[PDB]
Amino acid sequence: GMRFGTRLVHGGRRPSAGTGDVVPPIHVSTTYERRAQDEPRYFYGRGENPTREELEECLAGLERAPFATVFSSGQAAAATLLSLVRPGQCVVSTDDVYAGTDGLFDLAARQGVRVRYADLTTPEGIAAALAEPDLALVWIETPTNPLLTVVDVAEVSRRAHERGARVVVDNTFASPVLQQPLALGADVSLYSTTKSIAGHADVLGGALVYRDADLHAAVRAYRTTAGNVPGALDCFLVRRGLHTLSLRVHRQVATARVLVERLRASPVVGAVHYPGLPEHPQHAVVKAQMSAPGAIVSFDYLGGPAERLLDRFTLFTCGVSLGGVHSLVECPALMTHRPLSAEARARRGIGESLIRLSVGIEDPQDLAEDLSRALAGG
Amino acid sequence: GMRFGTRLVHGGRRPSAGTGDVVPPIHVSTTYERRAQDEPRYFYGRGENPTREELEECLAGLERAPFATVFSSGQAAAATLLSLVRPGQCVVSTDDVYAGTDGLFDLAARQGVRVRYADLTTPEGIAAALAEPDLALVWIETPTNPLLTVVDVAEVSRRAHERGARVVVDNTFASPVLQQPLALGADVSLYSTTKSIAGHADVLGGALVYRDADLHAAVRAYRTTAGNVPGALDCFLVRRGLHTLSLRVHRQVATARVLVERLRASPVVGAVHYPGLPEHPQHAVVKAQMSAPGAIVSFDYLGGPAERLLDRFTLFTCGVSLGGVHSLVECPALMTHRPLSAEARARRGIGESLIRLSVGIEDPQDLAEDLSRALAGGT
Amino acid sequence: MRFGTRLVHGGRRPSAGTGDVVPPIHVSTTYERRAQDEPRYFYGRGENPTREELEECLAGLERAPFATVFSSGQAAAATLLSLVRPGQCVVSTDDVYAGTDGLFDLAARQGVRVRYADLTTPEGIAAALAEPDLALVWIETPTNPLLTVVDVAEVSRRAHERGARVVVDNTFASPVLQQPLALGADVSLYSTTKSIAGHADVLGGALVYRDADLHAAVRAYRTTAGNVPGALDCFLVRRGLHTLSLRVHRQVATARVLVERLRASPVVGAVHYPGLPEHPQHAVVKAQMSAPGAIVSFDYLGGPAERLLDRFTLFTCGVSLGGVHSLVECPALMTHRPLSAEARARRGIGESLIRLSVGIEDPQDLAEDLSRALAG
Amino acid sequence: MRFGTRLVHGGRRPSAGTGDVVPPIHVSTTYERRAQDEPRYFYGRGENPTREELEECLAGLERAPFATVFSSGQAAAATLLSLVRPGQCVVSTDDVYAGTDGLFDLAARQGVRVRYADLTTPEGIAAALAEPDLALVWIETPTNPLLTVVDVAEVSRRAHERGARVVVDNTFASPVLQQPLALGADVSLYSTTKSIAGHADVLGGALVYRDADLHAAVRAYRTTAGNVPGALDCFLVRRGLHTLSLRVHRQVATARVLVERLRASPVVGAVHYPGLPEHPQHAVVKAQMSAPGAIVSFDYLGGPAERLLDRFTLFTCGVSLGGVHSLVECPALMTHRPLSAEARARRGIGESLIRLSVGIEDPQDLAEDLSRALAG
Ligand SMILES: [Cl-]
Ligand SMILES: [Cl-]
Ligand SMILES: [Cl-]
Ligand SMILES: [Cl-]
Ligand SMILES: [Cl-]
Ligand SMILES: [Cl-]
Ligand SMILES: [Cl-]
Repeated sequence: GMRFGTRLVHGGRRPSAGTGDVVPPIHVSTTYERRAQDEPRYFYGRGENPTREELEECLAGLERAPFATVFSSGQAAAATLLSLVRPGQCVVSTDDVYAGTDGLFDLAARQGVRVRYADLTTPEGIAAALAEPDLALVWIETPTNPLLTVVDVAEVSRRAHERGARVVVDNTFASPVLQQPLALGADVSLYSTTKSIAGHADVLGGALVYRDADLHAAVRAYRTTAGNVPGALDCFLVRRGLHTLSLRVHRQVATARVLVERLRASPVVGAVHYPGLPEHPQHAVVKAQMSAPGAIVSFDYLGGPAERLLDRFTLFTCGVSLGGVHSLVECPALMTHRPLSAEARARRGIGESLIRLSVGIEDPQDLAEDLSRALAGG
Repeated sequence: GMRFGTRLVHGGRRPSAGTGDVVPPIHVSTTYERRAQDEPRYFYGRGENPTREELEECLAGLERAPFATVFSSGQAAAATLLSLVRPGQCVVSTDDVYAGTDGLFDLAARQGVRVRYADLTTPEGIAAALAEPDLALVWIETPTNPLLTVVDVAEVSRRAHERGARVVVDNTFASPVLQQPLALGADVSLYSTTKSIAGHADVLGGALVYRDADLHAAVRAYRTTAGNVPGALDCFLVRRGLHTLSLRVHRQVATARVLVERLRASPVVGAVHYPGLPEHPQHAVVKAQMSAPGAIVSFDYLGGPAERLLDRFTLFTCGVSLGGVHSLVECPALMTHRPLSAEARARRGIGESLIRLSVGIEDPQDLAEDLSRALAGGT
Repeated sequence: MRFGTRLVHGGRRPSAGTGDVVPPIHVSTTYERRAQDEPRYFYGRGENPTREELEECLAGLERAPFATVFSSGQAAAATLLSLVRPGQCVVSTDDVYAGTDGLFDLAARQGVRVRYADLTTPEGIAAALAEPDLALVWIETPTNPLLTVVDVAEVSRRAHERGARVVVDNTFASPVLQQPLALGADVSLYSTTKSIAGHADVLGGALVYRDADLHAAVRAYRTTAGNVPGALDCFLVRRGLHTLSLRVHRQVATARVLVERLRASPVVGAVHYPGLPEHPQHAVVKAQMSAPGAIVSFDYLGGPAERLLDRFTLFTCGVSLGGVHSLVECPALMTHRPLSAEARARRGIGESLIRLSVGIEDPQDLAEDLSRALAG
Repeated sequence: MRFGTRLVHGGRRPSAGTGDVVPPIHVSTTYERRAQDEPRYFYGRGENPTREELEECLAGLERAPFATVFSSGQAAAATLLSLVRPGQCVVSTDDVYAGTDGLFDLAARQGVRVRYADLTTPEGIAAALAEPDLALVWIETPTNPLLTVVDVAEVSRRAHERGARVVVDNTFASPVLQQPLALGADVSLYSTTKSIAGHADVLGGALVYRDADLHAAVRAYRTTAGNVPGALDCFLVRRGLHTLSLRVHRQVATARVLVERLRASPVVGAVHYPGLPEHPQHAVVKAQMSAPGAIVSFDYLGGPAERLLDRFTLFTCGVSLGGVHSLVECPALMTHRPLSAEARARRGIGESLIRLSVGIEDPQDLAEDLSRALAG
């Protein structure tokens, strides 16, 4: 009955009969006495854990959904979902998804799984990719990175379900604060909670959030058997960062808008990429599906080698991951997109001077000034 | 350089050669080997710990100050500062300061320290209480709880420093987001970091932030000898919550204002105390000395017994403590100020029907709606 | 510096500058590149110094060049299984751990061939390793809950003549009692959740091995599957490890005490414990195990199993094993209530079989609890 | 009930719902009162179930009705001392811990008299309680660094003749070895930082005692001065506690081996150890506790102590003690350093006196490190 953001603080809190703890106590026990228990359902830590369940309930609540399942990492959430794709079945996706994600395509490719890449930023190449024989899953990551292009979740989901296939959105980029894939018509939202949700760069995690109860059983059976389960202490940490998730996200957003305007005024900056610009080729889709433009910005550096620019920052940290409280900068060409080749990256239209910013919660004008000195050099 | 809303993130965050950790590691070791450093400075966890030291630089950094020292609790921070008042010396304070402080004041009185309570809102009552012989320490807590009256730190410090007295401000209530005691002319800011600084209701800590190097030495020697140090994991949790202190406080303040409006609108609400109201009894001081007027609210409930009001809240948690992520309601006559003396209450202000809100970060409209329908009960 | 010293200083990977004796806990998911010279710390799923110290410690215990830890024992097993391709054979035992068999099932449902075998006789082992396309031989020894014991050296020699990797699930024994690599295996598999962490407060897995190309494949899978343990999780396992040898020998010594009172009891029939003389594989236990472990099983003759379980006041009724708190369970109700009663009678698992997991409590108190509980 | 079951289960809970064997970690500072029947929990500094669990466990180790834990040993000590009123005297062991003398100087500053005594002779124990208004008799045993011992029962006999309070700082022996309350003292003081927690990764203190009015005052003090430990820290101490007995048993057995090694080295003079016949209270040693401990001191004869300290390659060069990692220190140069030159030698402390704190590493490993060190 209550509202998001109240959900962030109390959503799947708990209550704690016995003592009245407001913050639920941390359940580290691997084992349980089955005689105390007036109705046995906590057996063993890999299967059942109170702290882990609270995090799950919280996450499910953020999306008005019946089920969530958390994992040791974002990659483990993806690996679990992908595991359900059978040989002689087909995962429609895109040549531009996350590199770890593409690795789970690689591994899947050897279990009779056909990976059909095609384009989903248009209607046109949606229908063909969808008419693929034996197609089981459609895999959308939106916005994409580092190009910050998007995919119309509702329309892709309309055309996919027409074929009784499953649609997952990797929603890590935007967080549930900004984008609600299940609301848009997707069947699953996938998160690396390592980013935004936990939000302090001090714990690894993944989550799936969904409604299908058949899917719920297959997912929990896999997690229990594969054992890709997170620790209780790490569920505590992810749960902790959640309270401030929307406060952090909109601080991150506001600063992003600032830096984009700083960027658009630099003589040594070419293209600036940001889902919320009026020039963005899919501005109608961003406005239709995202509540705000996000914490990530990309741009073409013109003032010389990216490698030299990277060092000049004296506030942004250079490094990988995103969404953390500390602002980060990277050159995908040198870092995140290193494993792809240039003509690859070039097909992608990822130049070697593409710079990516992940915006933290520091003072906006502090971040703007570090960016400007860095660009200016000297 | 760096503004406050950046120092929260990067204060106390020197890197770490070899590995490059963005978040510094948690130093749990109580124990050190000589030969691993090049001169001897880490001998033992009680005296020295990098994680504790990192939190300290951050806290000091929030007030543009040389030193900070953190503690096992706000009470411990208070006990430490108080320990530096010798037998025969007089502490001037108020009869409405936090009890934990006064309980501590009682402890001092039995060692030969004498204690004097004082209204610190009037030129005379300030100028008189600051004529207390052998004055050594002026203990200012502003806003005072639960009534949210306010004391002019600059003025009171512009007269204590004439008597040869050190001034502390328990700045727990406002946090260094909203009030800057050292800038206002005080010598020490005291914090329970247990409240808004840690801010997630999952760790205790205190802090003292100051400038006097002579004081720094005395403060560390006591913490070392008394042993009231926080643990590493706890310093980590305090340090972690502090990242979002600015974002949290401003949300908390934004909602407090909404609740204050809801309160003012209600026919079963009498007095409303809030430092931001055009008729707060110290609006000019609040105007000049804080940047926003805080996220605690108090009010007289007219609709029946206070207990019955408390049960009717479905989102507000009933508990003592304040400033954490979860909104809390209490009745000082039943929760905090409870054990008092029913004749005395009327002097200090604390009424039967007095209710105190500590505003969190849930949706302002959710909290407002919970409040409005506790106020409507009558069974 | 020897083996009890391995537990304390194993990988106690230094603290340049501050001098910390206990290494600080590295929780950062990420790393400033610039902050290291030749940057090789990038992202926590791939790199983490706390995890590395634990792995280095664990490998140290078997004098192995490598180790990799995991979010759970299941994850360790799943990683090793992932290297077997469809059509290839994994040879093992019907009475392997139910988590493992689920993983066999997953793999079987991918086309990998899982072949179960008797692995305790000469005939039975040739009738195992003869399968064509044999890439993996999976030994759990001792096997739980009947405490049978497979000859690791002999099975390893035979498996290797067809080029098959041999893994030993050494969770039951721990590396203080049994060393699979020294015995001939290629991989030691662990649920550190059990006796290794020792305190029943953290789930973890590990693999310990000696081949560098195996190493690369294991790390590539862990990075991609993302079945990595947490920083704080690793700290708890590491901290547990320090006392592993002390705890293990306390548990074994108490196990031996409990075995005699059991065999003395008129409401107890058969008793299982690898260290008894009449154990059909008694030569093998001697040769390959420095002590016979701290797991005990027995046939209970004196009333329904559920009532026996209800009479303990020191032992706890639950699962996992190897921890400091002693546990009891009844396989037919708890490890295998979900079995065909049919497949129960022939696994040698009676409806009244009781398993003890011995902790570190006073042996007198545990013996008293057991005795009054047996109510003989 | 015997002395190792209480380490595991003392203060350990069911979870009237979930059944957690290891009780969950209560990090909350605040408590939704509205539920709790007749209210127990109001605020963290005053109440916390995790903290209480540790207290029940510690009290159980000496079957005392009460225990209170603190941020540190100093804090436990500071609390006990605050109860002494201005103008009263504390009789104490003159080679007490400096931190205690630091607190002693606080009470020296805060009105109290600090008066040490030879606590080892009748012809001076009596003339120590001769002090007017004797509040506290403060014993630490064995002492540092010469390991002299004080007869707890005898000193208590005459201290109680005056109606005073007797505390024993019992950190050194731990409750595994020595039981001050059983011996006749009123309070046991611990630095749980040392062998109790046991792994050098948490600070802590404890008081264990039996009188309800001391209990009220101790708790009133802790709540007010706020020297409270965190919930996670209490978790670490409690977790380390499980193995305290196994660890102490181990450290003692190794200490004895080291003592034999030392006695045979031509560069060793006097050796101090509570378990040698030559120790002047070796008789009292035998009386008042079960195994002579994990601390050993000796005069190095090869010149400056730094010569020796620098040669160890397993022993860690630094302070604290009782932990899993063996430590070596030099008191004249570290713990006992800053005492000048016209002093120190009354505490019998020479400039090549060496103190070992024995961890759990392999004994022949520790024995070998000490050998090369001694024989550069
Ligand atoms: Cl929208
Ligand atoms: Cl008094
Ligand atoms: Cl001053
Ligand atoms: Cl191999
Ligand atoms: Cl089960
Ligand atoms: Cl007493
Ligand atoms: Cl004895």
